[PDB]
Amino acid sequence: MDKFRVQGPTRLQGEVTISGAKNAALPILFAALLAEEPVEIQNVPKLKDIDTTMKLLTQLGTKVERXGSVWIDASNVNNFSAPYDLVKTMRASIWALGPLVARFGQGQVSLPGGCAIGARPVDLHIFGLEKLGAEIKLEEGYVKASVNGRLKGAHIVMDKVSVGATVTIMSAATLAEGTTIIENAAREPEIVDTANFLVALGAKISGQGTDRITIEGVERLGGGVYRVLPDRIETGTFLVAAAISGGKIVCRNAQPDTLDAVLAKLREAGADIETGEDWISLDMHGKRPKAVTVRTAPHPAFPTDMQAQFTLLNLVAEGTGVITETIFENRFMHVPELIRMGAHAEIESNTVICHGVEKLSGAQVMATDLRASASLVLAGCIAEGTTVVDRIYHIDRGYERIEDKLRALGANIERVKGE
Ligand SMILES: C=C(O[C@H]1[C@@H](O)[C@@H](CO)O[C@H](OP(=O)(O)OP(=O)(O)OC[C@H]2O[C@@H](n3ccc(=O)[nH]c3=O)[C@H](O)[C@@H]2O)[C@@H]1NC(C)=O)C(=O)O
Ligand SMILES: CC(=O)N[C@H]1[C@@H](OP(=O)(O)OP(=O)(O)OC[C@H]2O[C@@H](n3ccc(=O)[nH]c3=O)[C@H](O)[C@@H]2O)O[C@H](CO)[C@H](O)[C@@H]1O
Ligand SMILES: [Mg+2]
Repeated sequence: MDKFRVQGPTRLQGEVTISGAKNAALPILFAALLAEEPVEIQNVPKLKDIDTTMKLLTQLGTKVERXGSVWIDASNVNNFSAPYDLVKTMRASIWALGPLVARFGQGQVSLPGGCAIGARPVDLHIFGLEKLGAEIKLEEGYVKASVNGRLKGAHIVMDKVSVGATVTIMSAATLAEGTTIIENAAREPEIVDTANFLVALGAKISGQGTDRITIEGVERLGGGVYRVLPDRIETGTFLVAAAISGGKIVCRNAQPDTLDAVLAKLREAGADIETGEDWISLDMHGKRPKAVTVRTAPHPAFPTDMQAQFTLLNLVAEGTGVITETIFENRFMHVPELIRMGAHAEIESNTVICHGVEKLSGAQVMATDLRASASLVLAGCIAEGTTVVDRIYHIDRGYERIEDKLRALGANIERVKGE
């Protein structure tokens, strides 16, 4: 079982090329199920989640190929069920439900059980589909959606702001009969890209990025070539990494207007931030970060995907910092791990109180979150001594060659094959 052997402290410095967003390519790939023609998706990150989604697509009859881009061919989808064995490793699998029923009149997807980050029902998805005409049922764990002919456009208002359910409703609405309006929709950059992608295929969508997305059903979807946006999370992760190490870094292949909250939080912390059309520079000028307060929430607010990272930041910052989760009240696994490393923190419900310390100690930790767990690696880079990160399989899910990227920064990280 893979593991990380990290040794610090280390002052991160240098250059890094941000990969395509993981959370953009996922819904985009699932969206390709609709495409009736070959599709070329560019800038796809090399990561576990992508492997999983590619494999899933294959199970449906989709022709798949890959390098920097992914070659998708759905012309011959012959299967409509996403197997329990696969969904149980990636809840995102549910993304195949809407496209499948929207285009085929049918589709089945193992109903996702629990997740370590906490409660994550998919109620909004089904609900969203029913409103479109989908006749949905639950057989032996499988979500069975079925529609007689095309789906009908409807006026849907969302109980919660949900990236997942917005993509489900949006995507399926492209092939529906009539007009669909998603009120109280997610405004995540990844939603905008999934829509842009869809539009490129010949779909009719407006309002992407706003709280009101409008979809105009069409006959069918062609093929084409789309370019996935840069991963905002990766970037924020790299930025934080430099910011907690007194680093001086540059971000290539970026999109600054997706980090406003992170960017501002960083400046607040005390870093020197400059940005360009597709780049972002950060220089700590040899300074220890200043504690900051964070409140996760739907974009464009602070993203929970950066939450753990910022928690780390506060752990070694001067002052009392506060992190409050409003998206995943249980996304704290990292804390007890970082505390093993000499960190001081208190947990009160969805909030963690931070007490910065002068140093961190190398020790044995355990990853458990495909994104929060990165904080663990970041921790080992600035901590004193050797940190062994267990279960890095998590990180390989949301990070393309993370050790390589870190290494190009001066990090003393090594991958270990034998448990
Ligand atoms: C971890 C990762 O990233 C996830 C987080 O970044 C999250 C940010 O919210 O959004 C997406 O998951 P999500 O599941 O789609 O995100 P919500 O629907 O927005 O969930 C936000 C809140 O909404 C509740 N909710 C959601 C749907 C529903 O039907 N019912 C319902 O109650 C939910 O349980 C939360 O309490 C991301 N995953 C992907 C694959 O894109 C990762 O990289 O894998
Ligand atoms: C061998 C090992 O040590 N870990 C494996 C396990 O990682 P993990 O053990 O990290 O977990 P997982 O993703 O299977 O489960 C994460 C958490 O969710 C819970 N959960 C998960 C799925 C579900 O349908 N219901 C549910 O309740 C589970 O009890 C655990 O607390 O699985 C992965 C695929 O998923 C890989 O095979 C990992 O190598
Ligand atoms: Mg899991």
